[PDB]
Amino acid sequence: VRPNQGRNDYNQVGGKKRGQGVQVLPETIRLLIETRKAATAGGPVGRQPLPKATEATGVSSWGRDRRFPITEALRLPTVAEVNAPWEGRLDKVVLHSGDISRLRVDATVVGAVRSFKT
Amino acid sequence: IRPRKKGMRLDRRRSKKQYKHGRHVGGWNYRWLGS
Amino acid sequence: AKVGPSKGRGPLLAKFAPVGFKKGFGAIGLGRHTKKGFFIINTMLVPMFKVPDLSNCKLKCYVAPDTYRIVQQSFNKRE
Amino acid sequence: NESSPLHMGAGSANWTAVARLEDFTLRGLSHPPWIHVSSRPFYGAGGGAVLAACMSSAVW
Amino acid sequence: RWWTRASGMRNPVKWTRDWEVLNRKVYFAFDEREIRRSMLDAVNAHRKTASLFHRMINAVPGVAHAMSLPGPHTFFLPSDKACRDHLSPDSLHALTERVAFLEEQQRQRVGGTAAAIADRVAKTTEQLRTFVLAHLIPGEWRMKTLLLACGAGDPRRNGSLRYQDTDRELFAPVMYASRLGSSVFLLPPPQSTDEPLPVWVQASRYAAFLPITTSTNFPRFERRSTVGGALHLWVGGALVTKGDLRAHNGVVHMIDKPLIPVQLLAS
Amino acid sequence: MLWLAATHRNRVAFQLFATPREPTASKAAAAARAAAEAVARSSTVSAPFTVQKQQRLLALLAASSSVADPSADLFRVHGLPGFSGFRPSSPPHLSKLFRGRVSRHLSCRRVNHLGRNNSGRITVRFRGAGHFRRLRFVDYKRGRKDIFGTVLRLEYDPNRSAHLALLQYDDGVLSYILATEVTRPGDRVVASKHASIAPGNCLPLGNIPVSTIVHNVELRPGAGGQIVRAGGCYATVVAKDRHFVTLKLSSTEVRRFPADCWATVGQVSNAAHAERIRGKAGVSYWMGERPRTRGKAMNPVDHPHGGGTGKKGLKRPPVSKWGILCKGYKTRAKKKPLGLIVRR
Amino acid sequence: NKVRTDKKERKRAFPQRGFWKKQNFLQVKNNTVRLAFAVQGVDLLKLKRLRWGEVRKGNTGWWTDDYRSP
Amino acid sequence: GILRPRERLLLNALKKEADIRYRGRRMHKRFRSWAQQRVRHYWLPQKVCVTSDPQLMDGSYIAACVQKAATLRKHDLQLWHGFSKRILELADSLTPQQMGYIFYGYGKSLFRHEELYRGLLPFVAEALPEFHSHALMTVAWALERVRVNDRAVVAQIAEEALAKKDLMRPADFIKIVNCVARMGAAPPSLAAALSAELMRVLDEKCNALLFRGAVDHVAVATLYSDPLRLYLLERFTKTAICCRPMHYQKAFQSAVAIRVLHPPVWQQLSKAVRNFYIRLSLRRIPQRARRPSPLHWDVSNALAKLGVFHRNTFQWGCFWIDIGEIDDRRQCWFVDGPSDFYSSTNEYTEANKLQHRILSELGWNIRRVRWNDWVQLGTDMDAKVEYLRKLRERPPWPAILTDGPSSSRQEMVANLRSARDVQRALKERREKNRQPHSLVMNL
RNA sequence: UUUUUUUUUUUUUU
RNA sequence: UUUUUUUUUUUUUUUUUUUUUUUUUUUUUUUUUUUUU
RNA sequence: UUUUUUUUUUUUUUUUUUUUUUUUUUUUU
RNA sequence: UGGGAGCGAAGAUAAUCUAAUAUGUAACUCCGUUCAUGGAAAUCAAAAGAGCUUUCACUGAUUGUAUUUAUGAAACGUGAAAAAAAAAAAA
RNA sequence: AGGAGAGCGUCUGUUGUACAUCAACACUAGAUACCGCUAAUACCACUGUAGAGGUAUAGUAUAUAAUCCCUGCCCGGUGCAGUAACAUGUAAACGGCGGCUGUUGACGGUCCAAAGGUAGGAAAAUCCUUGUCGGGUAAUUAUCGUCGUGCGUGAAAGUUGGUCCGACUCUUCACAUGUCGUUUAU
RNA sequence: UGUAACGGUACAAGCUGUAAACAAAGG
RNA sequence: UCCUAUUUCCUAGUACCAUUAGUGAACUCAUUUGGUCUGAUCCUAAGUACGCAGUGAGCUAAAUAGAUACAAGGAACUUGACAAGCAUUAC
RNA sequence: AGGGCAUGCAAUACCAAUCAGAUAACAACUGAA
RNA sequence: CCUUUUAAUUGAUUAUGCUGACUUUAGUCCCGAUAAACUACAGUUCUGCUUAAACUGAGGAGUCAAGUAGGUACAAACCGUACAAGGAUUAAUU
Repeated sequence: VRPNQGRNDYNQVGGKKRGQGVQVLPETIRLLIETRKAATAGGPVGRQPLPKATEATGVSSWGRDRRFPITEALRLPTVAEVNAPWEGRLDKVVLHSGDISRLRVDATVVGAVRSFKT
Repeated sequence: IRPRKKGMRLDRRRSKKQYKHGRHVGGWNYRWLGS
Repeated sequence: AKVGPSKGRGPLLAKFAPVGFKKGFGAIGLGRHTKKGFFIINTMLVPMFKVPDLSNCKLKCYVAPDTYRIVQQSFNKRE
Repeated sequence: NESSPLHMGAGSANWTAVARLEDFTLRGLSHPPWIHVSSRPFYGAGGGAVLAACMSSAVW
Repeated sequence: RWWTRASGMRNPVKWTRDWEVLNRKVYFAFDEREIRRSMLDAVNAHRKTASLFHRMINAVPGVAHAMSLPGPHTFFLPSDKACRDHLSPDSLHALTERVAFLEEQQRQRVGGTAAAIADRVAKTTEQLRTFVLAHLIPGEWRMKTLLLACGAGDPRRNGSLRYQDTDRELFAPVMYASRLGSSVFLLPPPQSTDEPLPVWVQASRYAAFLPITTSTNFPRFERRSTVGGALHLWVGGALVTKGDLRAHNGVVHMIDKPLIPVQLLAS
Repeated sequence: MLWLAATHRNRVAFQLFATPREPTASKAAAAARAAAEAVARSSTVSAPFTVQKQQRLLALLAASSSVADPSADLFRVHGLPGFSGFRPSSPPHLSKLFRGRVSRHLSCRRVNHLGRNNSGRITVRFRGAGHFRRLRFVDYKRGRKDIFGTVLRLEYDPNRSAHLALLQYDDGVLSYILATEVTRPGDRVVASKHASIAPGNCLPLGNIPVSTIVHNVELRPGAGGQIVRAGGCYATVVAKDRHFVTLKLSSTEVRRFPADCWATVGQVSNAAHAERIRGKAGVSYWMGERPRTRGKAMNPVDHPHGGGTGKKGLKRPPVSKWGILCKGYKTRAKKKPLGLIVRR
Repeated sequence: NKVRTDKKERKRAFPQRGFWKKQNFLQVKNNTVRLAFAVQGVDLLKLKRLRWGEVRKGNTGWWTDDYRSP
Repeated sequence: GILRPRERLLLNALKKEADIRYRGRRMHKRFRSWAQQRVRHYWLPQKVCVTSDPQLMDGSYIAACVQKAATLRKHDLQLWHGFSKRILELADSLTPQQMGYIFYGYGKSLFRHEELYRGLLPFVAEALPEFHSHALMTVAWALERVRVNDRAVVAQIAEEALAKKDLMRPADFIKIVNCVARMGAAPPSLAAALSAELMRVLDEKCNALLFRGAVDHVAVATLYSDPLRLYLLERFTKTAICCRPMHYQKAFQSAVAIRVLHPPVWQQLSKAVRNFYIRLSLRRIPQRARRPSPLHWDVSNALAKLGVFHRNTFQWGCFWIDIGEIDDRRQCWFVDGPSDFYSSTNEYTEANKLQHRILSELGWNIRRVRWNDWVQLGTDMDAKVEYLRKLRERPPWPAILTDGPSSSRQEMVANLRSARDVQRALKERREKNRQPHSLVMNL
């Protein structure tokens, strides 16, 4: 039987090694999800007379509700402004880190296939 | 030390006992560098 | 002591020990152990040796002795 | 009195000695003692640029 | 990571070298070996092979209880193939219909027609029990036991089984250029039959080619079954393909022909 | 073997093992009632199973029942020379017991302590390591209510002085039970309050008639027989109460038990276990015994008896190794209040 | 031991009469070496026996000089 | 504890038996090794679903799917045909990389479907300039495996390979050459250029491991010039150690064919070189297990009924013979099949023609039996016997093998379908005769 | 005491 | 009778697990869905 | 042929040792 | 570190033995030393009066505990060194 | 390490000793005492473990020694059991068991006590280092048989012992023999 | 911080850390 | 067309570490020629169709430790039958 | 200090109930430092 | 030099005293079971023991110690020796 006996950790029921293929019940999952969901329950505040800018120029946007935000191209900083100190050339170039799709621009360059099939 | 005896003892480096003396080649009064 | 590093024996090694002692000399892994004693080797973990072309190289290991004087003479011109 | 390197290494080795309620202040040839040994001396008339003094406090 | 880890070929343990003592362990490890599994276990293991039999055993009561006794027994398990190729279509269909009828009766239980059903089941159960039990033979009879019994080991009776040769010039012309240009043994009667069972042996086709690839020391003289082995055992004119299925209750042999009693045999 | 949380229990909220088969519990209740009524219809015997009746049945069973007169010549392995003298007592087809191996799924390895506690010191003196043994899974609780079970064979228990029986239910589940002196391979048993008064049958104390031989009596409701399990032991019914049953044990002790508890009818098997005579110390050596050294042949420091020489005599009472008397000295807590004990 | 660490110097203290000579084994070993060189065709014994400044081409010796009077 | 004397003996004997048994197992195990290698520098990072909607799939998706299916050996008709159908629709939006993958998958799977090859070939032909080493190799490799000769495209492939020699891989270059030689689409000039480039490739960027792959008897005697022949033969000797039976066989075959066809070149070799080959033949070369085909068996039965003794299968030095007569060993028959001819045609393959000519040179009375001619006979034995008898009385085949008449996919399909039922009816009739059916139960 | 494409997982057994 | 082995893995059976998966090495063979048996 | 790795079986760690260096956008060629 | 906290026996003296001294000493664990410890009166004194805490000298080997062997920097008081009640309602 | 008489005696097995040179321990067997489950008992971290995953044909403690043999009297006495809320029961538990005097003496007087050595063995693992008589020898006090006084032992304290058995003392018979008077040669 | 192992140096009670006894010249 | 179905399968150049393959107790110990001799197995052997191993010289003193052969007597020796002897002799 | 500086001393403590280890689901579960 | 001072622990044949050297006993004691031959015209010395086969398609049937003990010029030195694929298809070259 070896002298391993007497220790409280001897033949312990349930372990890290023992349990390697066991998953938590959906109850826990549901609970957690719900808990997280129910953290920002409240009424509206502020003012929203006019709809949020979510469409291209010209075309109006009142009925088309969009859950996702849209970023403006004309509002981004330039490379020169970025690299400027504290107090063609790089005066009209912007290097953006984001979703191209979700960008309001005049034109977008896309790489299509030879057959031009989507 | 036997297996049974060794299974119920901790390491000496786990305690502060190693920083409570001044034994050195010079003598019994050791001063740490940059003291 | 009869047994141990006390007579110029040095640290224990595979050679000087019973069968079963696991001790290498430093290497790089190239696979993994299966559940039956086999070993699947992977070619992905092998290092790559990069060497430029040496078919036409004018340079040599050493420098001609006459170089010293020529280099020196250039200094005096700057004076 | 038999010779057993397994026994020897399992009861009297570097990792087995640390678990011993002994006087570690004594110097040990083949052991990890805890006695301080005063290090490298002061500097004479050599190059000041090549005098080593620290490592674990300076590694970067 | 211990004193010694060598295994397999490099066995640290020391074993006896004496051939005399070694010759005694083989007997104990082969003849006096113990088995935990029963006859039924063995039978079931080959359920795929003998589905008919496997189903009849578990369908008709009585046979299951009979084939679980502590006394030694010998059993024969005919193959589905054998049954199929031996039995006529009408007999095979009739047998399968009655087996299915009994299975349906048991399924109905677990789940003048009433009077007629009792008579039909009573007659069919007895017929199938009689059919089934015919194979069972008291006592333990091994393949070697039978072989030896048949005079396979007697030098005075091995004349037609030891010396065998064939035309080597026709099968190995390159290696031969100069040539170019038994008794019946009676077994105890079955449980449900009084008639004995004759058993004999025969020489295989393969046996007539050993000298071409083996060292022979013969003295101076003056369809074919595809099953392997030098010798073929015929138990009542049924060939045995497999045997020596030792168990806790006895032995099981697979035969290539279903044994049918005279009581069931037609005129 | 099992964990403390898995083995330790004070309070029990159940006295039966239910295995419903219908889709709905409403149908299962009706099925259980139907099964109970079916067992009640079959039950026919209600007289007490007395010693005299036991005797009379044993005489019939062991006088004329056993007659086969078989052809043992063919029941043997042909062509097996066997050992050079070593032969079994009897063949497997004529032995009392089963000539085989215990079930693999109904047994486990035995942990030998050698009479040593956790501290590692010797606690129990004269404790050896004999032949290897396997722990048996004996079903002490008759949870299976309203169901019949037939006996297949009888097994040997090295750990017990009595024989076992391989019980098989109609559903085909195998289980071990404590056998009896009457029970033979083929006999059927059932556990239910509506069952008849027959050997093997398990019924409540209250339902059990007066002056009835019983065994495997449980202490608490649905706990298992603990008071009588050994071979040749049995208890008797003396009196009866609305909530208590008076029982006479094997030690001539009168005690009251709950009316709710279960009990078996009959006598434990292997009644003649106390008749064997060991011919040599080899039997004790194999059984797992060790030599016993008397204290008389010890030093004074080792044993009080040491040094002092003397025969039977009458002056100085003997003293054990522990410094405690061992002749007529009661060992029981006087403060411990007597419970259901009537007459001690 | 080559390291000279064991108690093998104890017996040597006492005087002795003589010691074994593994001539049988040594002879065999020498013979095997001789054979291994002979198959190639070089004489080892000859070279191990010739006088310091002595020249003897082939299988020749004192005997050779006998008949070679001229 | 302690054990019974009886049990002790049995346990010890059992234990001993175990040892004996274990000793007795590793006998034939010679070539095994605990260590092994697995190729992993080809799988894609992206995850796909084979069981997905083909419509939602794209070129990239489909390409991945095809290869994953092949690797997992998920041979499903229902699955593969949907892939083919979607591929046909998306044929106009396939990258060279994707195409190659598709091809590799198909080839590895051995999915015999000409309808897709024929449709994907033209698009490959247009994208040849943008093709790469891997794509180029996979195309040809797949084509070769599926046995669909295309001299119009295969040649172009080779030419593009030669153009991109500076960027190609030695292995792919070698495989291209091999494929080309087997398909027989290289004119003399192309052959010459290929040979010249191959020699430099082999001598500059080839090792022991890579060199072995350049050994091919069919290629050697039909593509390779004398200067490359000699170098190949000489380097094989040196690189023989690091070889396999598969390469050994090929080498031997090469030697034999060279000797038989090109005496001059053979004599031009050195003594040492010659000795190698001389000694090689004496060694026992392992071979895979072989057995007669159903066609083979039918032919053999007809022949035996005609009353002629012969053999089923046997080896003759370096070449296998279908049928060999015992009365006249000189005689030999060969049973062809669909695989013996190119897809939709009856043209013999280069290996078949080379083996025919080598034996004809060596003096073997060689006869050939086709399958499309045979099938027509149906399940009649007298017609087959007469068919065989009429052939026997006629002279043997010429040294130089010729091709058969024209054919078509339609005809091929028809023939196949027809034969399908014959092979089943004959089996049923054969199997039924074995059943005695004598036993009659009263019941 | 596990033998040749790697993992997870269920019953029986010479 | 002093009442004796089984888990990793192999084989068989039962299946809706998974590139954590078998050469892009090679041979042989009449051959395989839906609107050719 | 062993050792290595799963199980027996144990951080009952054999100092300067390992399939073990930060844990997959890997540029599939 | 003979500093502080927990626990803490014996050899020895009493010419053996109990208390007692040794000694709250030795071993074990912990704090880590003037940037510490301590502390600004419900104290001491007695019929006057001193005025947080801390070091040295004398009073004094006096008083007291013990006894067969010892132990005891006692309290008030005097001299001297160093001197310290509170920065303060917020912005 | 053989033939025969006789004393002692469960060995096989473990080991060098409780005096005078000649031992112990263990054991087949029987018998007594405690204990009804969270058992008794043991270790002595105390809601623990062993006992035991057992259940009065079970567990543990003490003493004796063959499978059988007939196996004596005594509770005044320490202790335990019981309770008049200090009778009575336990000797197979617990120390042991005798004076004067009268006729070889069945018998008679008297003192004391709970009871007053039973039978058997008996010159002894005990008194005495020569008790009477018989067997052996040219001599026997050594030793066997026997008598039962000379002193004395003493019954589940283990006495006696039929048959069988023997690395246990002793008597006695037979072969060879430098043990020998008494010593030689290689 | 203090030390042990391996490697180099001239194999060493020193030095040293595969860059293992030095960069000294940024127009 | 009378086979138990006429169901393609040699073998991918291969990570790190251990190793003196034979006789011999080769282990603690040490008065250590490693290896011969001292005991059972492993070879159907006229001892294996030549295998392993073998260390200064001289000399009639006596005594001691042993071997072989002793006339007649045969326990007269010794506390004791300790020791020694018998167990091979026409072939 | 221009540059470089393998490996070992078992390290989430530049923080935080205690009790094995890469520092342990409650409870079982206990403690002079 | 004289004179004053010195807490130097300041004084030797001996505690079988501690640490070393060197005499006497004292050219005393101690020496392991079996050797011989290598010539002046050919050859096989005696003895003890008896697992001494190295491809036959099969890794010689195992473990452990030696902290590398049968390599090497009549060397206790220096210098070497551990290949699981057996590299010499080295059947050729000269």
